[PDB]
Amino acid sequence: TTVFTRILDRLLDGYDNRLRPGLGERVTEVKTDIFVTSFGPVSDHDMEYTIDVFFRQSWKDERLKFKGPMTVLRLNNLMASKIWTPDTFFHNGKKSVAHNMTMPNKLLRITEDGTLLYTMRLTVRAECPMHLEDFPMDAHACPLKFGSYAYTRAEVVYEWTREPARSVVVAEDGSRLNQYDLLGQTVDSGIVQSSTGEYVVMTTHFHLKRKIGYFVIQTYLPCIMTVILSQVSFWLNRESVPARTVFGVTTVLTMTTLSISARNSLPKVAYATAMDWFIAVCYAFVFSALIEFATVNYFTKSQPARAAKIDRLSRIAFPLLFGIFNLVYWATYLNR
Amino acid sequence: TTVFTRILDRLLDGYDNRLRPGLGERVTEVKTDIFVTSFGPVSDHDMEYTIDVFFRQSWKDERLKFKGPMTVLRLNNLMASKIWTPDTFFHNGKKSVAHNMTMPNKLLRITEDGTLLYTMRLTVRAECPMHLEDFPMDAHACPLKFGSYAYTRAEVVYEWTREPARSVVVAEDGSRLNQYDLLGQTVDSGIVQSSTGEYVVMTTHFHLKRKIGYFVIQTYLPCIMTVILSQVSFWLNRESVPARTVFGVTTVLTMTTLSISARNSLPKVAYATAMDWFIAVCYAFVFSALIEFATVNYFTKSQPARAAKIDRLSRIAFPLLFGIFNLVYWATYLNR
Amino acid sequence: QVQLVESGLRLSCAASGHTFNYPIMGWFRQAPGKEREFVGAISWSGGSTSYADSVKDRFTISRDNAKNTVYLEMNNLKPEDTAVYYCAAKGRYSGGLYYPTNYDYWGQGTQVT
Amino acid sequence: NMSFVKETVDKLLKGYDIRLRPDFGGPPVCVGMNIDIASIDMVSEVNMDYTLTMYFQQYWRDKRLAYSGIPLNLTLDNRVADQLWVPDTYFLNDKKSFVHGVTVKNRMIRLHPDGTVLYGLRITTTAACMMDLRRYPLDEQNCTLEIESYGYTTDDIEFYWRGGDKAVTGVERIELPQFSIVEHRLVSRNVVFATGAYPRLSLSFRLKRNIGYFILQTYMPSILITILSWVSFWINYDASAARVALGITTVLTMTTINTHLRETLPKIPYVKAIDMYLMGCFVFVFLALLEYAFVNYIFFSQPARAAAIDRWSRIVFPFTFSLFNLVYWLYYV
Amino acid sequence: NMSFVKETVDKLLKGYDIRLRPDFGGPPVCVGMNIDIASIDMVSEVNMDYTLTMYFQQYWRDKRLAYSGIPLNLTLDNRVADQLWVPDTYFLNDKKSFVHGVTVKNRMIRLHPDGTVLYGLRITTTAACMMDLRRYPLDEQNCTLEIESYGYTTDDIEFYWRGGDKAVTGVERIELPQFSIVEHRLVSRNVVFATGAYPRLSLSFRLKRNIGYFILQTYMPSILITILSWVSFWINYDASAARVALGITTVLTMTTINTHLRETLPKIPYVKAIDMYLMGCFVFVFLALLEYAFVNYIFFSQPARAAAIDRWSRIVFPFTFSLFNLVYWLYYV
Amino acid sequence: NMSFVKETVDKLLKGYDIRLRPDFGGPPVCVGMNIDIASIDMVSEVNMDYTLTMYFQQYWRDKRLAYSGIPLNLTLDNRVADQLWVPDTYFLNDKKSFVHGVTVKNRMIRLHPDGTVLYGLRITTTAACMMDLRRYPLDEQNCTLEIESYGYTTDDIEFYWRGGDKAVTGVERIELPQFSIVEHRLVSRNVVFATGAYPRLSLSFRLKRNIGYFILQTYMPSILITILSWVSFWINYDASAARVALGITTVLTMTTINTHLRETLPKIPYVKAIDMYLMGCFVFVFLALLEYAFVNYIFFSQPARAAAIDRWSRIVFPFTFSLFNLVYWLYYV
Ligand SMILES: *[C@@H]1O[C@H](CO)[C@@H](O[C@@H]2O[C@H](CO)[C@@H](O[C@@H]3O[C@H](CO[C@H]4O[C@H](CO)[C@@H](O)[C@H](O)[C@@H]4O)[C@@H](O)[C@H](O[C@H]4O[C@H](CO)[C@@H](O)[C@H](O)[C@@H]4O)[C@@H]3O)[C@H](O)[C@H]2NC(C)=O)[C@H](O)[C@H]1NC(C)=O
Ligand SMILES: *[C@@H]1O[C@H](CO)[C@@H](O[C@@H]2O[C@H](CO)[C@@H](O[C@@H]3O[C@H](CO[C@H]4O[C@H](CO)[C@@H](O)[C@H](O)[C@@H]4O)[C@@H](O)[C@H](O[C@H]4O[C@H](CO)[C@@H](O)[C@H](O)[C@@H]4O)[C@@H]3O)[C@H](O)[C@H]2NC(C)=O)[C@H](O)[C@H]1NC(C)=O
Ligand SMILES: CCCCCCCC/C=C/CCCCCCCC(=O)O[C@@H](COC(=O)CCCCCCCCCCCCCCC)COP(=O)([O-])OCC[N+](C)(C)C
Ligand SMILES: CCCCCCCC/C=C\CCCCCCCC(=O)O[C@@H](COC(=O)CCCCCCCCCCCCCCC)COP(=O)([O-])OCC[N+](C)(C)C
Ligand SMILES: *[C@@H]1O[C@H](CO)[C@@H](O[C@@H]2O[C@H](CO)[C@@H](O)[C@H](O)[C@H]2NC(C)=O)[C@H](O)[C@H]1NC(C)=O
Ligand SMILES: [Cl-]
Ligand SMILES: [Cl-]
Repeated sequence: TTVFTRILDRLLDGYDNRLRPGLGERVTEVKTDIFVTSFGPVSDHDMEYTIDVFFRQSWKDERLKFKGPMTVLRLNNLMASKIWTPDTFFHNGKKSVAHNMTMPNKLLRITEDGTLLYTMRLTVRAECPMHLEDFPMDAHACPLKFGSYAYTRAEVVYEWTREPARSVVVAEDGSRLNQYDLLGQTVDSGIVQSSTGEYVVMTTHFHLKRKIGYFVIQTYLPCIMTVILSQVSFWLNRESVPARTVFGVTTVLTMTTLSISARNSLPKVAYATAMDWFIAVCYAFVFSALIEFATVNYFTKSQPARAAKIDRLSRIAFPLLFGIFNLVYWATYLNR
Repeated sequence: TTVFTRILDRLLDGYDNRLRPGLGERVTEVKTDIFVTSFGPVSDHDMEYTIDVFFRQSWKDERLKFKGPMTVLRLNNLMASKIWTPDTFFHNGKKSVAHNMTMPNKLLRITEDGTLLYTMRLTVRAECPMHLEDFPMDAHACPLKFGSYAYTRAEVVYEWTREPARSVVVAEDGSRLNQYDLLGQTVDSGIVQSSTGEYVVMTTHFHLKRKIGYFVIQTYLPCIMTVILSQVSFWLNRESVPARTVFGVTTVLTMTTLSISARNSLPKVAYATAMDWFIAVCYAFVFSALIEFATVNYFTKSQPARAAKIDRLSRIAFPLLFGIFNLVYWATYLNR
Repeated sequence: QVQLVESGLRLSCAASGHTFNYPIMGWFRQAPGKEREFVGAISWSGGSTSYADSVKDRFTISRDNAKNTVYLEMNNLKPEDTAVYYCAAKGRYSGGLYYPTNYDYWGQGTQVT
Repeated sequence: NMSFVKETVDKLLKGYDIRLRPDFGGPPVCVGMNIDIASIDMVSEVNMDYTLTMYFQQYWRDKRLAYSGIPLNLTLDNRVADQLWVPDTYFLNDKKSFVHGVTVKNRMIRLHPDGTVLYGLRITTTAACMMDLRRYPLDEQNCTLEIESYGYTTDDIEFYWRGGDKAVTGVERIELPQFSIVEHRLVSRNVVFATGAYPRLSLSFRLKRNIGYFILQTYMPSILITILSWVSFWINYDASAARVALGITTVLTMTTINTHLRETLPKIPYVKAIDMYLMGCFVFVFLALLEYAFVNYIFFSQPARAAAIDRWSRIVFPFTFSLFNLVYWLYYV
Repeated sequence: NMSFVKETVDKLLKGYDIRLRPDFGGPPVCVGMNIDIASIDMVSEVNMDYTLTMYFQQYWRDKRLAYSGIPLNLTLDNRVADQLWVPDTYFLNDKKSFVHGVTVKNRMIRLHPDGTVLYGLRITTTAACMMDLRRYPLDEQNCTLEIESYGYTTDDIEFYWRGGDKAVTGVERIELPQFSIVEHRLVSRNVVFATGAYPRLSLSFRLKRNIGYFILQTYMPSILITILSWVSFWINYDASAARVALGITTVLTMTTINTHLRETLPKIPYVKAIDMYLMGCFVFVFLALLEYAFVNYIFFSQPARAAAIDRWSRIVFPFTFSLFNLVYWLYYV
Repeated sequence: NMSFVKETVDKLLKGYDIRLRPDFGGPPVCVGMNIDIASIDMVSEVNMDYTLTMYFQQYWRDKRLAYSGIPLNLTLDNRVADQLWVPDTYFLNDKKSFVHGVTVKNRMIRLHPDGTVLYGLRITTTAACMMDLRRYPLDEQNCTLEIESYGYTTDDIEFYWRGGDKAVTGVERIELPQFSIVEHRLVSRNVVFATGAYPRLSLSFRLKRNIGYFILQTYMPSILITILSWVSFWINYDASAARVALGITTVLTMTTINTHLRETLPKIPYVKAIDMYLMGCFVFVFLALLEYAFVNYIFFSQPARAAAIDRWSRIVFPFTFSLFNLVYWLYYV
């Protein structure tokens, strides 16, 4: 018992945690890996995503060699507060949490040759800039970039602890996504420059594909059926003026209700998505059906042949135009 | 001044704040009182309430007995971090705040014979399990239980500083309730049992009664007038088929709008509240009025006498049944 | 940029331009043997008013946003009021209210005696 | 010379007992207070509170800190404040407060040769304001901040506003889009609790709500719909479909307006002026539909009576709506 | 004697090494665990989590803390927990946790003469629960809590449920607004990560959702509107305005119900059982309006055929709706 | 040789007094500042604020920290920042700020041989931006960030931008969801309070709102409903049911659009431009229904006059709507 106490005390005897290992002699090489315990929710409104990780770092400090009955000291996390650790941070992190229940979720292990393994459990909220011009048929590539805050490329470098594709590992049951599919990930490293100098950065991209069935059953089908219902009016008798007027104006009101409801699920961007174009075209079709009835009713008592001709041509023109629009719209946004 | 510094240093010379007063000899006795400065908002959705209090505790510690020019030492709150204090906690608390601006809102006072008075200012969120079957004619008894966390009844007991009804005092202006009336409170003490032993618990129940005017002017009156409107249709001519059809269907639409609106303010529970039963009965009456018109219109051509009889008897039956239902409903739910 | 003009006992200050970045108008008077002295200040929006200690109950400041005008009416004039007057605009986070350096855009002088 | 200043300050802090107030065991210590209001960020009727950002300055004298030989008012680093005695000032009606802490803690300590301490904080505080909303949206509120000593009674500490009515400044920096500050007041008094008597300062504001938005957004739609419901009286009584459609759709439009205004407006669960107005308009459109129902019932056998009822409705309804508006806008204004 | 107890307590902590676990370099230390569930707050489908408040107790042995001569179990002030070794237990699936801290830290340390340590905390933790809401609102969920050691492998520490299946208490006392706890389960196992194998305890509940609220508020209105859609078949096909008004207003009412349910129900963006039911109702009312349009097209040239179609619709529509309901409720129950 | 660096660092910090600024009692210390903007998240109109993430770099010179013999720039562990004097910089118009602390305090201390200190922080700040929404959604805003010294007046500290107009970087890269950044500006000045004169730096942005979304979503539905309202003039005046249904249903649709567009738009209660446009459209549909009321009342005895009124309305309503649009789009654009 006292043997290990004196080993630790001798290790900390004269140690300066303000100085990085190899300072003035070499570059502190830090190896990193990530175990994603769960890929959390993605938010379109805030343009961000949450991810829960075991973040592991490993390096070498010659000041921390020892000889004893054991080869590895698997110490308390508080010991990590007494030695030099890397100042890694996430370049696009918004508000991250280092978990602290019931104790600090950190582990430090020292090997007899001076190798440090340092692991912590984190929850990271990260920015994901999204282009939403294809909503709700949009795919995204959310990044996660980390590196040293204060140490330039001539002081600290980062490597992946194994092959870059095998260093970020996602758990099998760890996917808290309701709206997206996590297709895969790409792992890379690079160099960034800024006003303070040159830094190493490590990057992981998570590719996400949105699932469309909810919007098909909630917006697209009701809008299509309301447009078909509006075009059904052309088959009613022309002498039934109140019936056709009520049909047209109540269909317009129904389309207004549907457009209002579908306009609240959209992300608040300042351009037109695919959903917006679909809704606008459906609105135009219903409006034009009512205008067509007005025109037909205007000629029923002076030129009945013209009114019959307009009705019988509209019965073909409107469905054909709607079908062509649907073919074009789905071919454009589904083959993309 | 230096005299009081000497006295204070002599009090803490050899003092052990890890041990309760009279450990191993007697039972530490703590006398408690509460001054409620504001009974904050009650939330039905979260089943909780807020309350702001001055929490006062008093006990005896002979280790802090002194003698000097002054009988009482009104010390700074930091002194309370150097002596033993009770570990009182609120059993039904959810997330409380010990106020901290601009300094910790604590006072410590030491009488010359060794009596400690320890007071603090707290914002307590407590859980109040509500039975919302009679909503919005429901009365509630929201509890507040506190006691020792680590010391069982053989070590620490709690008592009210005076007669129990007078030991919890609510301020005259201290009421932040919008939809409730604070009728009164009852004060009690008892014993609770957990896997770690037997503990003393001090309890206060606050009796609340919901105020009904908002729901009457927002839900009950519009629904009653919609039902009366639906029954007004029986007096229109049977020949005006479009008029009566529009009347019935738009009254159904109005009832649907009213019930959807009233659903939002209703708390989410599995069971049916009183408001739900009222809304369902109104909906059934409106639906039945439309079905009655359909029945009358069926016989308006082949058996006109039967159609007239159905309309004439409906003009009496529907208002009578709605009045009977209203009488029963209000008699049941008002003198509860 | 806010352009301030004066009119006019009564004085009127009328401002044009980005009068939203400079929500506070202030009146100052300059004496030959002293420094500039604060007289009063009026908010363009809320209409709250502040006055100097020696001009209370004699001078009054009001505002009509319809034409972007702030008015200073002067009553019971005394010989110690012989000074050249100015109207100035103060930014939203420009600091204290009694200090002429905090005011960005100044009007033209005006003699009153 | 940095060394002489450092040794002077070390001497001042040496042998200093933080647990004892200035003049402990003697006369009470007097604390002067100033407030410079940066903003009133929010006023909430749902939560019944308001958020206030201020610079809060306290002034007192401690003879133990009197120093000589340095004729300069020592502006010390904020951390030194942790080593001195400060008053235990608190706000009785605050729910959530903090001292701003970027990039450093927004705290200031300044010392003077005679032992006078100036102590400044930058504080955002949410304070409870209990609002009587029975006249909403035509209501006037009064919101207060209460400043008290938590531990020291009137025997130990005394408060005052430093500068009289010029203690609180920056009132003109307040820009509430829907309110407008009418008047602010300073009050000094004592408050008695079961533990003793404590000094109290109180800073209060009077707020007047802006009615224009509610007139454009809440009253005009209802007025126009109610007027539209009177178009039925000018349509011939044989047109059952037209008049029935007009009446029932005006009822539906009023119901939609009320139910959506319930969601849009802040959730204040009791009856206000706006609720009374909307219920009155709903009653009016309901009565118009009822009038047509009666006319349609009797028009077959007594056309003269039905025509008379239509003609009298054309006058009675606008006149009664004018009277209702007159009474409402005279009572609530 | 207080002096004797003080001497014993500060003798125990004389050369105590908080950096080393008990039996460091030897066999693993066995930690028993007990849980008392005080409450289970809001279960969330939008956020896919549940909040749980518990008394969490850990029991272990530390021979360095054995004492003699004091025939009592020493309940110490909770702050002494900062000077002892405690296991580094954590909850793998939790998203936000805190120990309650009013009026002190809700923490308990009790020592026993043979060095046995009892360590209690009161924790409110928001754990993550994956939901399968495909059958919502007729769904059943299984929500867990995963207790694990962070630093120490199975060579340094081993967990167990102290008391077998009675280790967790208070579950039967729990009442949830929308669910009912069918069963709870305790599991002990090991989990291997790239850094080694760690002991794991699992506490799971099986929640079943209550349907009465939904059967009353999200199914009956749609059923009633669909039934109302069939009223038009009993009206003569001559009355074009009546039947068109009825059908199109039924479509509008269906749309209103669906779009307000979309914003009332939790926003879970994939298809569920309620969505399929509402879509089926919408299709039925759309088909009734389509049927009237077809009959209105042909009733002049072929009156008997239009009458026959109306008469057959009077039977076909109720029967097909009953069949659709039967299939739906057999498949989802 | 780490021992030499360690002894140099210990020598620098031995006898160091953090309570006294560099050149205390002498000339002021000049602090240069740089900012690297990383994002601007949410420019809110309800709360009138915006969130900004930045790298905030401060530069100054302290001769107490000058070292010799080490031809390097000493990047030290950020905890050493707690052992030096740093400026008391604060953002004068912030509402809630923090310094990121994962995985460690996002902070950098770099020392140079002559005593030059570079001090870096990574800060997310919510900052107030008062907005004039009287032209919403055709409005342009100006949002600032104010940087000041909380405790030191201009007799002790001076501020300047390091690099001139190149001081702030990353502004061009910013891409706001609803705005576009037109110009950013850097200002240096002095500000006088009752406690003295302080240096001030000011970073401002000018934002122009994007309008195409509102054109497609907010204006066109109202325009289409208003155009649909004029269809009533082309229906025969004897068709009471059709024309009344059209008018009252267009009124209901306009009301639905207004009530559901108030919720979508920011909930800041005062008048705007979109409010005026929507009220104009509502008045137009109301007037169309009133015109039918007139025509229906007159046509029984004077058919020619009623036909004339309809024929004139067919021209007057579109013409007056075009005039209203012209005045509106010239007054606000
Ligand atoms: C919510 O959903 C979770 C799954 O996500 C369910 O949890 C599972 O619960 C079952 C029990 O119902 C668990 O199965 C049991 O596991 C025990 C531990 O297994 C580990 O250790 C053994 C050695 O001791 C290894 O061999 C094994 O590979 C594991 O590493 C076993 O001891 C249990 O054995 C029992 O069954 C076998 C036959 O199958 C008998 O021979 C035994 O005598 C004994 O009766 C058993 O296998 C399972 O591990 C849990 N999974 C997880 C991931 O935790 C919850 O039950 C569910 N909630 C509810 C309320 O049902
Ligand atoms: C958003 O809105 C803010 C206001 O709320 C605008 O900020 C103003 O910006 C202008 C510049 O565009 C600032 O004006 C400049 O101030 C400089 C500093 O003045 C101080 O110091 C001088 C002494 O050096 C004192 O005399 C003075 O009282 C101040 O204390 C001046 O040096 C500048 O002068 C330059 O222009 C003038 C002509 O105008 C020349 O004569 C000079 O030689 C020189 O070239 C100038 O006056 C103004 O101070 C800012 N106001 C505030 C409150 O900070 C933002 O610009 C706006 N955002 C955008 C994007 O437009
Ligand atoms: C009588 C008794 C009646 C009873 C009735 C009962 C009815 C009951 C109800 C019925 C409704 C059922 C709806 C099911 C929807 C499933 C969608 C789906 O799986 O999509 C998949 C493929 O889909 C695609 O790739 C394209 C989808 C859009 C196609 C739209 C075609 C419109 C044609 C217009 C022509 C106009 C012509 C006009 C002519 C005038 C994609 O899915 P995913 O991306 O993997 O994500 C989905 C999974 N999720 C749920 C997790 C999100
Ligand atoms: C041209 C003419 C123009 C006219 C314009 C007119 C404009 C008019 C404008 C506005 C009108 C405003 C009215 C406001 C009413 C508020 C409610 C109220 O009274 O509350 C009071 C009591 O409340 C009760 O007791 C509730 C139940 C009352 C009985 C209801 C019976 C309905 C019967 C229907 C039968 C149908 C039969 C049909 C047969 C076919 C007080 O309650 P509180 O203090 O808020 O809280 C108390 C709570 N507590 C009691 C639980 C403790
Ligand atoms: C100190 O704690 C020990 C261990 O909990 C107590 O011994 C237990 O006493 C209970 C009494 O009901 C028995 O059921 C257990 O079997 C005992 N266990 C052991 C290991 O002895 C002991 O009584 C406690 N001391 C005091 C004074 O309460
Ligand atoms: Cl997601
Ligand atoms: Cl309440």
